[PDB]
Amino acid sequence: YSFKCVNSLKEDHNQPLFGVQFNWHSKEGDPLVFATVGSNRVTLYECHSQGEIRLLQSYVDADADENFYTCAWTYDSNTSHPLLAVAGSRGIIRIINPITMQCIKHYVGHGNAINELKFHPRDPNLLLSVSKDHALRLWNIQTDTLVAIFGGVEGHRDEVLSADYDLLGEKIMSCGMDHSLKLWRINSKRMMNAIKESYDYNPNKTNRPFISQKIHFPDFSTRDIHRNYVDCVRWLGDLILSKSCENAIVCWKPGKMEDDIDKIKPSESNVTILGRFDYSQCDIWYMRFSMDFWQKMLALGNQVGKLYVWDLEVEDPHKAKCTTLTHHKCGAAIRQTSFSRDSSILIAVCDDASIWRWDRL
Ligand SMILES: Cc1cc(-c2cnc(NCc3c(F)ccc4c3CCO4)n3cc(C#N)nc23)n(C)n1
Ligand code: NA
Ligand code: NA
Repeated sequence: YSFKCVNSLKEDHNQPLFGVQFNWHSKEGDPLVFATVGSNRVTLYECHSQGEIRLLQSYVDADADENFYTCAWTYDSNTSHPLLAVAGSRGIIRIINPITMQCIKHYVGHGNAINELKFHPRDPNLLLSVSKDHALRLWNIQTDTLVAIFGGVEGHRDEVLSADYDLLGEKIMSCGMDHSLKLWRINSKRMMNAIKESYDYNPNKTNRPFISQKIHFPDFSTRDIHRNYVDCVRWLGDLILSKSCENAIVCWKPGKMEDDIDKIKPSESNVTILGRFDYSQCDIWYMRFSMDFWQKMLALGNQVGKLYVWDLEVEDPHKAKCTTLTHHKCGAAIRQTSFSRDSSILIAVCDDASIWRWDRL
């Protein structure tokens, strides 16, 4: 069963769609749902049979000058109800109730735009934001606390564009405009204690403010993978996938070939390149690749509407199998893609506000 294009639509604001995410927490027996973000809007859609994309409801920011760049799903840890976090150029994180599209609460702190949001893979309350102000921030949305800020002179020296947690949420890799990729361990004694204290914090029961950690030294750093802005990074096991605007996703690891990622010291000067997935016409800034839930597949769109999909179910990264998907009516730049949890549907969103649905048939 290969992917076939079954439907498309266009949002009425005619501005770029910069983010799309399926809700991988959608419940058994419920339709698949994805969110899109662009302009000052967040919109939810349901996937139905015969390729139908059913429009539900939007959240529209009161600031006409807001531009949402990113969204991420989680759930309420006490009720299991789904939640959607969104953020963009205003640097405000909004937690949206996707049922009613009400803004439930918001967080301010970043000195500028937020370029990506990610939830911890094991803890639905821990939200990571990366910002134009050169820092990452880790929030606890259960107690509304800023747990840690990752920055300083040895942190990123320009806008941070992307970050990703590893499998267990023990470490973060970040990347951005300074061409660098940086590792931040969050399973240190200091960070585990900070997370524990954030859960114990209730401003109604104490006089102290909550103290955020300032983490000023990454556990690894390299500028030897890309030669331009690094705008997307993801873990693949202990390996890293990252891209710039140089028509390539590089698969690499810190240290030499046989170096364990958890033995890597901050002074480590070597990296190892395990493969590189080349493609065409994707040389503009701000284009994201995505993986499915099981990390069997990788997808990326290019600036003229072509989709590349790599099968990662092979013995080594450089053996990945590529397929391409095109439609004669899809010619705008694809900023982000999202697989449904089972990988039966792939959605792409574009600079002309169009949405493209591909079904595995
Ligand atoms: C034509 C155009 C493009 C953008 C734009 C998009 N996305 C971001 N950040 C989000 C992001 C990212 F960090 C890395 C990869 C990526 C995404 C969205 C799609 O893949 N942007 C940050 C600034 C600034 N300053 N501009 C943008 N605009 C406003 N207009
Ligand atoms: Na249509
Ligand atoms: Na108090």
